[PDB]
Amino acid sequence: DLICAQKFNGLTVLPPLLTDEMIAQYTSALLAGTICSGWT
Amino acid sequence: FNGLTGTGVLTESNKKFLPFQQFGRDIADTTDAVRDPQTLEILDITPCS
Ligand SMILES: *[C@@H]1O[C@H](CO)[C@@H](O)[C@H](O)[C@H]1NC(C)=O
Repeated sequence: DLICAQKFNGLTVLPPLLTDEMIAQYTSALLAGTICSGWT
Repeated sequence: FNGLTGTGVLTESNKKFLPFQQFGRDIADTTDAVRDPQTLEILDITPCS
């Protein structure tokens, strides 16, 4: 359906390769590694 | 439409044109809506995907 005026003049927006639900999983993995191991 | 040429999908609008207004424009000066010269209904123009 209708989106915007920028989208209709050749100006498109590409989605990021990493979604937020996986950036958050990377962050959670970093936090868990810090808690369980430390700097090791 | 009345000499105004273009390409797109003519849906039906909820726009309320005043009697002296025939076509409408957006910030890019592209006609976003036109008034049918005969049935006098407001059609929403959106270029094809
Ligand atoms: C011309 O006549 C009527 C009244 O103006 C209009 O609504 C109708 O669409 C027109 N007829 C056509 C284009 O056949």
